[PDB]
Amino acid sequence: SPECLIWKLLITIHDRKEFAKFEEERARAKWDTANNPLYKEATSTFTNITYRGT
Repeated sequence: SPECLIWKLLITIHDRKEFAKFEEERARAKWDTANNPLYKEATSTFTNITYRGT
């Protein structure tokens, strides 16, 4: 039951306050466009062209 093992990690991470602190930090650093979803969308597009049907 690999799912059970993963769940355990979530508990440990959730317990770590540092994890929550990082979450808010990411949102704060969302001022740039590179960290904006649009940036990721553009990357995925290139992946397709740089590697289509092949």
